[PDB]
Amino acid sequence: HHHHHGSIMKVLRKGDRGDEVCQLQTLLNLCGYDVGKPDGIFGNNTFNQVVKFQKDNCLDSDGIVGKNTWAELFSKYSPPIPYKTIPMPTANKSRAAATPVMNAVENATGVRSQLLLTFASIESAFDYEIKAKTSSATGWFQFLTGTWKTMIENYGMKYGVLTDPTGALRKDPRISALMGAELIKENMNILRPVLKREPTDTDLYLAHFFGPGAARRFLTTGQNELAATHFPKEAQANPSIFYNKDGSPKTIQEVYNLMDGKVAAHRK
Ligand SMILES: CC(=O)N[C@@H]1[C@@H](O)[C@H](O[C@@H]2O[C@H](CO)[C@@H](O[C@@H]3O[C@H](CO)[C@@H](O[C@@H]4O[C@H](CO)[C@@H](O)[C@H](O)[C@H]4NC(C)=O)[C@H](O)[C@H]3NC(C)=O)[C@H](O)[C@H]2NC(C)=O)[C@@H](CO)O[C@H]1O
Ligand code: NI
Repeated sequence: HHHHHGSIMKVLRKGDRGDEVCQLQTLLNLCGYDVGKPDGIFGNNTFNQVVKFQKDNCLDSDGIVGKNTWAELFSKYSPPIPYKTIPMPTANKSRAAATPVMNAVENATGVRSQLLLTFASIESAFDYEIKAKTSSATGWFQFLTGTWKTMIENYGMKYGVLTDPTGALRKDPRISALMGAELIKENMNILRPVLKREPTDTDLYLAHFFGPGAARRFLTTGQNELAATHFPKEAQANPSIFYNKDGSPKTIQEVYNLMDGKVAAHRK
């Protein structure tokens, strides 16, 4: 039930801090119990609201959030942007069919449709049902199974999606775009501070493909430097882009231009 999901949630209590407290705080708000802006610190305000929430619902009201309380939150919260508001595309594997979808996600998330259209194009040639034969990667945004979960747990409620054990929602174009936009926003906030410029589609794609931490180090690591030297992991994992045909290591500049090149093929 919602009980099994609440069952795997972290058992919280006053004093705790992190993503869980933040999710707790948000659900509280979305349930009518305001605890102010979600800051990730389980303090007094959150504690009181929890107790009161537990009392209003006949739950062991000691202030501790366990299976039953999580279950009650997933049941009473009201999504501020239910995903059904985002239309399904009238066809899979179709750029023209995904546009209206991306336009809706732009209005809902802020992220520009063109950027969304590019990503979907470079990741699944618009097949929102595709599953990479090489890894977890699935759907329009080729979400891995891991990051998808973390994405669904911190933003799902925002669009009315609590759990997705199978991670099967990645096959849903709507929720894929929504989560895609949220990931892009996360990443465009990590980058602008370091890149004295608005992160570009390629900057952003680099974070999407290699992760933000690495993209960060990379977008700031000396043009003529030997990438493989600074990104052994990625180089080993994607030698085709980090190594020349003869096996010599490419420079940072070359790798960048190759990537920008791959992105350049799915733009407007
Ligand atoms: C070998 C190969 O080519 N495989 C491809 C996959 O790698 C690729 O999937 C993407 O893979 C990267 C790295 O494996 C992965 O990166 C993770 O990204 C998340 C979020 O961007 C990072 O977590 C964030 O970290 C910051 C701090 O740096 C936090 O502030 C933020 O809150 C965190 N948010 C989340 C979501 O947790 C991870 O640190 C980072 N991990 C690593 C090791 O770098 C991407 O998430 C994967 N992208 C997707 C869409 O799944 C896949 C798709 O492009 O294609 C494969 O072929
Ligand atoms: Ni409980």
